[PDB]
Formats: sequence, structure tokens, C-alpha cells
Amino acid sequence: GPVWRKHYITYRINNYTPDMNREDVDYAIRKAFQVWSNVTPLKFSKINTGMADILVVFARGAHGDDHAFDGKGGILAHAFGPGSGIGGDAHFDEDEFWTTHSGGTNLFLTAVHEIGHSLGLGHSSDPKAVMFPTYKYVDINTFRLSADDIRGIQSLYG
Ligand SMILES: COc1ccc(CCS(=O)(=O)NCC(=O)NO)cc1
Ligand SMILES: [Ca+2]
Ligand SMILES: [Ca+2]
Ligand SMILES: [Ca+2]
Ligand SMILES: [Zn+2]
Ligand SMILES: [Zn+2]
Repeated sequence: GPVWRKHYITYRINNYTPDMNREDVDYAIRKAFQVWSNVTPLKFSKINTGMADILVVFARGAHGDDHAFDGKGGILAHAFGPGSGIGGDAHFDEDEFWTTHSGGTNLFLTAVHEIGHSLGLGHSSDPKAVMFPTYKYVDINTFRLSADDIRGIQSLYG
């Protein structure tokens, strides 16, 4: 499928969920990115202005693509694969309740999953993998990518 063909990649948080403190959304998204840079040659940067490769968006219902959101539960988030414009963009369902912990939907673990997509990974059938399609909360201090995840992204990059 598509990969990014360059090492320096940008992201930009477009708008912030009301559910969390600002610095907490910044930190969840930054930490999620680091999970992928730790196993690839890529370098990520947050830019606050203008066009970014990966636009991080909180939205609800119909929000301008063809992957309409479905109220609370169901579709937690989605993302598009590498490419320009909407390519790489990750959208988070604001009808969910975003958290740092386990009440509601953990933003950090969802963003790790979505960035997986943003970078060109499809889903894995391995339950152990972050790219498995079902959300399950684990203490984010204990989160590690499965060997499956590592084997997929290193197939794509580096
Ligand atoms: C292991 O951690 C996670 C695994 C999956 C999910 C998202 C599940 S989803 O939104 O309900 N399914 C849509 C989808 O695949 N969009 O990307 C979040 C975290
Ligand atoms: Ca939903
Ligand atoms: Ca984009
Ligand atoms: Ca919300
Ligand atoms: Zn969308
Ligand atoms: Zn997914």
C-alpha cells in the first residue's frame, strides 16, 4: 500500500476534545507518535500552523469524508493511509469520552492504533497487537507493541 517516502514527518492537532485537559491531549498524541518513531527511521514534529502531513481531528457524525461517525461506542476513530491532502489524517469520534486512564476511551492507545493506519498498516488478527481491530484498555505504562506490530512497520519502513 502507500508508505511515506521521506523521514521528517509533521503532524498538527486541529482541535481539542472538551473531555481532556489540553496538555493531556498534547501528551497522549506525542507519546503515541514516539511509539512508532522508536521502531522506525521516521522523525515526527508538531507544527501549530499550516499544512501538516498528519492532521489530528476530533469530530462527530458526518464530518466531511465518507467515514461518518456513529454516536458513542462503535467506531472509536479512523485514519487514512499515507498520501497528500486527507492522506495520513486521523479523526477521533468526539461522541466518545477521551481520557488519560481507563474510564471512557483512552486517547493514547487509540492514537497509537490510528497512527499505525496513518503510516500504512492495515489490521492484524493477532489479539496481542495494537493493530488488532478491537479496543482494550491496558495501563499505558505497560503498553508494548506486539512482535506482529514491529514486523509490520519494519516491513514498511527502515
Ligand atoms: C488495541 O487498541 C485499539 C484497537 C482498535 C481501536 C479502534 C477500534 S474501532 O474504532 O472501533 N474500529 C475502527 C478502526 O479500526 N479505525 O481505526 C482502538 C484502539
Ligand atoms: Ca462511536
Ligand atoms: Ca494529510
Ligand atoms: Ca467527547
Ligand atoms: Zn473522518
Ligand atoms: Zn483501525
